[PDB]
Amino acid sequence: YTMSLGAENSVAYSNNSIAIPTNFTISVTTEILPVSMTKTSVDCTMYICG
Amino acid sequence: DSTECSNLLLQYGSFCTQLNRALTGIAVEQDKNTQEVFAQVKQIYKTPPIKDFGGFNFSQILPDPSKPSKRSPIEDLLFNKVTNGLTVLPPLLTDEMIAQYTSALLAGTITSGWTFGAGPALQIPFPMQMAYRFNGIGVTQNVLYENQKLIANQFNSAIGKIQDSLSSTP
Amino acid sequence: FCGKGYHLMSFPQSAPHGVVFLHVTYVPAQEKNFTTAPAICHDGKAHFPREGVFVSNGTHWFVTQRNFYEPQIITTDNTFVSGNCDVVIGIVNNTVYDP
Amino acid sequence: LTGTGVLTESNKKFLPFQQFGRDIADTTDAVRDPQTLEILDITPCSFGGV
Amino acid sequence: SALGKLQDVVNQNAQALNTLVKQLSSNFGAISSVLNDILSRLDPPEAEV
Ligand SMILES: *[C@@H]1O[C@H](CO)[C@@H](O[C@@H]2O[C@H](CO)[C@@H](O)[C@H](O)[C@H]2NC(C)=O)[C@H](O)[C@H]1NC(C)=O
Ligand SMILES: *[C@@H]1O[C@H](CO)[C@@H](O[C@@H]2O[C@H](CO)[C@@H](O)[C@H](O)[C@H]2NC(C)=O)[C@H](O)[C@H]1NC(C)=O
Ligand SMILES: *[C@@H]1O[C@H](CO)[C@@H](O[C@@H]2O[C@H](CO)[C@@H](O)[C@H](O)[C@H]2NC(C)=O)[C@H](O)[C@H]1NC(C)=O
Ligand SMILES: *[C@@H]1O[C@H](CO)[C@@H](O[C@@H]2O[C@H](CO)[C@@H](O)[C@H](O)[C@H]2NC(C)=O)[C@H](O)[C@H]1NC(C)=O
Ligand SMILES: *[C@@H]1O[C@H](CO)[C@@H](O[C@@H]2O[C@H](CO)[C@@H](O)[C@H](O)[C@H]2NC(C)=O)[C@H](O)[C@H]1NC(C)=O
Ligand SMILES: *[C@@H]1O[C@H](CO)[C@@H](O)[C@H](O)[C@H]1NC(C)=O
Ligand SMILES: *[C@@H]1O[C@H](CO)[C@@H](O)[C@H](O)[C@H]1NC(C)=O
Repeated sequence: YTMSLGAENSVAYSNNSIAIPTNFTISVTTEILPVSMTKTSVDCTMYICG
Repeated sequence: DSTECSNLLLQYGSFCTQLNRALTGIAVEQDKNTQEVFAQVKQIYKTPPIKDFGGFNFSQILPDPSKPSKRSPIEDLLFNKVTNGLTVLPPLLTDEMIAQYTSALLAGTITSGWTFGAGPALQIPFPMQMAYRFNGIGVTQNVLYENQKLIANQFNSAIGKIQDSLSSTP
Repeated sequence: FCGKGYHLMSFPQSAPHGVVFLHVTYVPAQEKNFTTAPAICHDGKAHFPREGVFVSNGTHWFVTQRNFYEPQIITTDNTFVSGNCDVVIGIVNNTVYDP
Repeated sequence: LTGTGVLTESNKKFLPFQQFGRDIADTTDAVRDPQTLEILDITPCSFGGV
Repeated sequence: SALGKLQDVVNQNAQALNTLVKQLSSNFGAISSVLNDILSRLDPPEAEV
């Protein structure tokens, strides 16, 4: 299929109307970031020649 | 298509697999880059059909309905100004969908301020949004309201100068 | 930068060769339409909110903070005066209470 | 077949036909000794970085 | 698949090590990939090659 980009939302814009929140949600989200790798060392002489 | 060459190439092992895997990683990284840049909203916003924004003109940055590519005049000018086992994989997002993402971002930031980037899109008049931005840089709302015609004229003139400068600089 | 929504605070958690951030953010919810104006015209003077925004539920005008609906009476304590009513486009007529 | 290592007892159930064993690198890791038909494991001698 | 970003780094490093170990099994045009076989089969003028 041809993928959809999003649900379609039409913002009710007019020149004298505003939307004010009357409530709130405390939302906790995760963000995973890599920091380091495995520290690998290779003996070049032993790898090539043993 | 030389079979003797491939029989000799099998002596070197999995070099070809490493080159293909590195190129595959680059190829999926490009789509990930486009996804991180443009797909920052999961709601496709549209501007209202009446472009009454208190004198502010966004026609050079909003999509042109007369064009089949649904691009803005600035985006149309930008797309006009850019000109053996090898294959070119197409990008996952087409230029029409990237333009649709930018149109949704423009509609969100015009009709709803910065509210759509932090939650639900809360509508606000554009001369009020501008006043909020004025208060963000430490200038009182009255300054924006009293001089709203001059600020709208300056904004429209600067947007036109942007289009002229892009069209006049190679 | 620190999660989706208005960022409040964050918590770090260790992970194998990585870090996990628990971003605690504030998301607005249950929004309601209101009729808004840039300024209030009273006694030939234009009144603008000091920190909030003028809203109307249909008959009465209030001032509320922008990220949460908390209507308060439009007074001189929460508004400031700049100019007359002839300049601001969309100014409406409402009384401004004096404590 | 030449190499260096420590020859130790093993618990690898070789099938009768099977004589030696190979690791991912294709270096011999176990061998069946002639004359006595026993199965000797080949473990590389201790090494590391100074 | 929540922790895929760290597991991707772990898999890439392990796969690079596995490829580097696997490359010892290739002879690269020589008669054998084992050095002891070449040193036990050939005189040093051709074992050098
Ligand atoms: C604020 O008012 C507008 C218009 O009165 C509402 O927008 C309408 O919402 C309904 C229900 O989703 C749709 O069927 C209409 O097409 C919308 N009209 C327009 C012009 O967008 C909006 O939902 C109201 N907002 C709130 C929070 O009640
Ligand atoms: C604001 O939202 C919270 C939930 O996010 C509402 O709290 C709920 O209220 C209903 C009915 O009173 C209860 O059945 C739920 O158990 C409540 N949930 C929680 C988590 O407490 C709250 O009522 C809303 N307030 C307003 C003014 O709309
Ligand atoms: C917004 O800007 C556009 C372009 O800057 C205006 O469109 C021009 O309108 C005049 C007169 O109507 C024409 O002579 C030009 O040819 C138009 N230019 C283009 C590129 O279409 C438009 O009038 C402005 N105002 C509104 C409300 O859209
Ligand atoms: C807008 O809000 C005001 C204040 O909350 C409302 O005025 C009150 O309405 C209740 C219900 O009829 C009365 O009991 C109070 O005496 C009113 N107070 C005042 C000071 O008049 C008003 O009704 C609201 N309007 C709408 C359309 O919701
Ligand atoms: C808001 O109030 C002002 C002043 O009370 C009104 O302006 C007056 O309007 C009448 C009739 O339109 C004129 O005869 C007066 O000369 C005006 N006075 C001034 C000082 O301008 C204005 O009409 C009111 N607006 C609304 C929407 O009620
Ligand atoms: C808003 O638009 C209406 C017409 O739809 C107009 O009567 C009114 O004056 C406008 N207000 C502002 C502040 O532009
Ligand atoms: C000699 O080797 C054979 C295997 O080829 C074995 O059966 C036999 O027992 C061995 N004899 C001696 C004396 O080691």
